[PDB]
Amino acid sequence: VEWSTAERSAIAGLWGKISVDEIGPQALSRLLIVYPWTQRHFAAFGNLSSPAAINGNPKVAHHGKVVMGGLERAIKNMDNIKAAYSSLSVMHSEKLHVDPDNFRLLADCITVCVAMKFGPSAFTPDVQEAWQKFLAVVVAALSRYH
Amino acid sequence: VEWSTAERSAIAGLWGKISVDEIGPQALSRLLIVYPWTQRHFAAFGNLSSPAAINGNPKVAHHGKVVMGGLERAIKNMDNIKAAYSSLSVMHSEKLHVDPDNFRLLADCITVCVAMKFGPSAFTPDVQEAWQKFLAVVVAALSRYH
Amino acid sequence: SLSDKDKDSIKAFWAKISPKAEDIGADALARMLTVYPQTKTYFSHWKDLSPGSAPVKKHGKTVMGSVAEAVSKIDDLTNGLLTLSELHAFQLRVDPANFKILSHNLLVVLAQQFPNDFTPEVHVSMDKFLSLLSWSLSEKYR
Amino acid sequence: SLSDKDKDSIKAFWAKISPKAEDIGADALARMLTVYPQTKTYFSHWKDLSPGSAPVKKHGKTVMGSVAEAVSKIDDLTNGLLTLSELHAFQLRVDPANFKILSHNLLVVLAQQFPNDFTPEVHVSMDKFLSLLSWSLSEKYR
Ligand code: HEM
Ligand code: HEM
Ligand code: HEM
Ligand code: HEM
Repeated sequence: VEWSTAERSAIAGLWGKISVDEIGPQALSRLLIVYPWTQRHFAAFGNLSSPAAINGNPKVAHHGKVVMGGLERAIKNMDNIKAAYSSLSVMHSEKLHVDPDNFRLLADCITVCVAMKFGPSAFTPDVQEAWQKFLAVVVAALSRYH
Repeated sequence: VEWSTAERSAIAGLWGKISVDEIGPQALSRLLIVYPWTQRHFAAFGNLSSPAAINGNPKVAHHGKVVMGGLERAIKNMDNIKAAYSSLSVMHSEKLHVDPDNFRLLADCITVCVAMKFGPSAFTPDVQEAWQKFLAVVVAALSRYH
Repeated sequence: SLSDKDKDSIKAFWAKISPKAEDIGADALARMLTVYPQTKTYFSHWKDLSPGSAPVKKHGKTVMGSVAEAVSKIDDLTNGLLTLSELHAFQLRVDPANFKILSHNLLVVLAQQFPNDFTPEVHVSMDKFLSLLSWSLSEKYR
Repeated sequence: SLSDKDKDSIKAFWAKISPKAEDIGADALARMLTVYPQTKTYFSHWKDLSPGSAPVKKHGKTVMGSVAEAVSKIDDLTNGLLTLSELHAFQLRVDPANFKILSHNLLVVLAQQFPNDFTPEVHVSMDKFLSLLSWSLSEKYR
């Protein structure tokens, strides 16, 4: 995949401002609230019985951080993302059988929480553009390797 | 992708009984009629305006044979399908901007046609399994390559 | 949403199709399980998941008898299906993605067993019918 | 799909946002166009696809205008939207998949603008509103 130097720096400035401790738990909570079938993949977690329980759940939070850590791994390897994710792909394909449409749903909830935090002046169309190309590489790479 | 020999053999043996004339024009027609919006990519083909027009359309028929022609290429290249579909992928997703969901719909139209031709004896769950895996690779390889 | 022309095609097709409805259900469920193994996790508590096994045959007649009622009740799919929305969408938290995998295996099986009758035009109406049913099963998700 | 809580929650939401409806329409539309450049193929007769351009501001205002009508007829979407559905299926023949894309850009912009007010619970109700909206837009395709 080719990045523009505009993309590269857009991605890097945005990631640079993300508080992983904040967005992570928030994005995972929003997926389990907005797409609650997704709770069945995490029923080792608690206590997903209501929005409140989701937001107070330490494993949800921890795991939202761990998701941002998957993203940070794609950040540092932007030219070879597919390879960085190869184990992740196997674990989400061959082991969890997470239907791929879900990775799209999480990426969308991530975007939503980024947008909400940065507002119109920082979450620019051109920034969204490059963020989205990035998440589409990630999702692809998560996402069965044929 | 690694194909068991069970899968290779299930795939070559299915393929070897396909009447491409026949399965081709059926698949595409069924596609244009069951997922009508897809008619938009095929405005070169004329009329189009009803079920009988669609499969009374000589160009549909002829393009359905071309689709089966693409599937063959993948048959002869199943250890490296992506490399084989490289320019197909560019064409469909750089240049026609067909949404990827359409590749699955066509693939599903094909599977129904082939199941209709062959019957239970024939198109056993195991054969469908390896056929499915074949279409899924074809479909991923037709999509934007990252 | 179903037009009056859809109900007719479906009521009609069902009248043709309904003697073999146990086997449509058996064949559909067990092709789902083997062709899309991601679905096997929902039925892990069954003894056997292989095609043709006893739990597969028994559960397929169940799917199809519920599909039977929805056809009987095709003007009011909602009330008709709600029972099953709560089951699937609330209790089992079934991924809505699998609804279309099932309806697809359904179509493949119907066309496989009744090629005669499964015109693209019957197919559009059955497909629409199955999505309505999916949409109806989707109600108690959230 | 829409429940009495979704109705209240989206109606109340509409009243807050919506001074800014045209803003949202142009911010959502222009984002869809650059972020998802495959939706560009439908508007390539315009002058002027970029974020903020006049054709986007003008077409943004319309989109959000018919989403207002849709919210006033929220108990009968199925009626409010059917004419837009004939136009989208039949004269424009928009791939149904694109609707999901606009509606995502639209949740993005709400919420980028009202972070404030876009709880996960409001997000649920808005998102169900807009699948209903796509679902009614799909009525006329086949
Ligand atoms: C952008 C998409 C995603 C990324 C980058 C991501 C990343 C990760 C990471 C880094 C881990 C920890 C791996 C380890 O323990 O070695 C993980 C595990 C996990 N993932 Fe995801 N993930 C994504 C999406 C999803 C989605 C959409 C689901 C389905 C709802 C899901 C379900 C899970 C589950 C259940 C675990 C295991 C939790 C546990 O056993 O402790 N993931 N993922
Ligand atoms: C099963 C997956 C598919 C395969 C194997 C396939 C294969 C092909 C092939 C072999 C060609 C001729 C390309 C050439 O000139 O070398 C073609 C052309 C084309 N394809 Fe597909 N295709 C698939 C799906 C689709 C879908 C879903 C659409 C759009 C709804 C589509 C739209 C087109 C169009 C518009 C052309 C050129 C037609 C013309 O001659 O004007 N294809 N495809
Ligand atoms: C037309 C789409 C579907 C229809 C009509 C349907 C219909 C039915 C009916 C009547 C039942 C009986 C429930 C009971 O009383 O226990 C049922 C149960 C059940 N369904 Fe479905 N169903 C559909 C899709 C699915 C899918 C796509 C899955 C998972 C991939 C699923 C998983 C289950 C499970 C796990 C049960 C409990 C089975 C048992 O414990 O015996 N269903 N369905
Ligand atoms: C919430 C979804 C949508 C709503 C409420 C909506 C509403 C509208 C309205 C109100 C018009 C103008 C009708 C008139 O001229 O009388 C229009 C036109 C149009 N829409 Fe949509 N629309 C939606 C989604 C989409 C999407 C996802 C696409 C494809 C990218 C699309 C493509 C078009 C095009 C090409 C036109 C005609 C613009 C022109 O005059 O050239 N629409 N829509």
